[PDB]
Amino acid sequence: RATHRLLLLGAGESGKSTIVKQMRILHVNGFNGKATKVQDIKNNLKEAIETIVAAMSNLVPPVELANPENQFRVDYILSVMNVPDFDFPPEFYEHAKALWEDEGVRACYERSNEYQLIDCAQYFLDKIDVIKQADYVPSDQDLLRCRVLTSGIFETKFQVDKVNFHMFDVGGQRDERRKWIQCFNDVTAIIFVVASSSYNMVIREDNQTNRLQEALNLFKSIWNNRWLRTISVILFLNKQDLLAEKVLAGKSKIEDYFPEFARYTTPEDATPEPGEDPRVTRAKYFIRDEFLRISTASGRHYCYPHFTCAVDTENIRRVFNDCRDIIQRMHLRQYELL
Amino acid sequence: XLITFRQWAFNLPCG
Ligand SMILES: Nc1nc2c(ncn2[C@@H]2O[C@H](COP(=O)(O)OP(=O)(O)O)[C@@H](O)[C@H]2O)c(=O)[nH]1
Ligand SMILES: [Cl-]
Repeated sequence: RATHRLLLLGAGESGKSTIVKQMRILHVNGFNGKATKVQDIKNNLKEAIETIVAAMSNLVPPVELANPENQFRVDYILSVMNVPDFDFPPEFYEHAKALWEDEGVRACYERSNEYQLIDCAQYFLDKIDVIKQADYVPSDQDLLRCRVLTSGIFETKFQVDKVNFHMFDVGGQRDERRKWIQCFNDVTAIIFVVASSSYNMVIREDNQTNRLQEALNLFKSIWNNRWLRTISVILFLNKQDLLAEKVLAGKSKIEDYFPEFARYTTPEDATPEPGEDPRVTRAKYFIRDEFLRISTASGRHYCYPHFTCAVDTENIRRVFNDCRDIIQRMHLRQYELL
Repeated sequence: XLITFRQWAFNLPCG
């Protein structure tokens, strides 16, 4: 029984832990046996509404409540923002929902790329009344949307067609500088995950570096590290659903953040899905080609790009089936010449 | 002290 160690890399919030959770759904017991719980969904709900409310005053220009009657709801939300051991009483759900229906709050949500907001904000805020029920058991999709910070390595071990896989994410791990290279030991392939839709956002670590440029810089560092030169990279251009939504909305144009997009044309090898808007096709291949330029500019490793939606179990099932074929057939490239 | 992956990847000071 061959075992393949698969190392998930990528910037924070690109989708690495979601891929692990998807592997567990597909090939282990899902969220059934430190898994994401109801409480994490309530915490995300609270973090979303309190982040949006607090951001209203700080934007330039600032955003006001559309309904000044909701001011006491704002006072409540900000007052419990950092409360340890929040009990989520019924008035919290009342104020959160009523604030989510305030046009000023939504206008602030629409400008979320100007601050730091978790991805699942609208998804959870739109089902406040479902979540607050005492009988509420979260669906797998609820648990996939729930952003939970990993402490330590986040991993899954599973067997498919008599082939063992060990997929692990080191996003929540820290190590001594000279020992970090050891995390790549005996790795069959790196799975590099990119939040394609985050081209208009900046990273939390400094609130200045553009998120996509951060992903390109990370990918460049891995790709050109001579001690990793024999490890092939499977590239997950993730959050395709959020990329399509953002492009079709025209609020943040890609060329406003990556000016060469204005001169980019969709390649002729492109396989746009039927019905895909041409702007979305050009965007997603541009982002792909931003990484492919790095991997072509400089060994015994290749890059295999994939368009993915990490919260879509069926999408990841398909993509991972392609990866297993890529993974089980990577050894064949060792026998090729030139 | 201990550094993150990006501190390693970009040779940033631990801080
Ligand atoms: N709409 C959408 N949301 C995603 C996708 N992938 C991740 N999300 C979310 O993005 C958030 C952060 O993803 P996570 O796996 O925790 O990022 P990590 O820091 O790289 O592990 C989670 O709320 C995930 O549900 C995607 O493909 N589409
Ligand atoms: Cl990213």
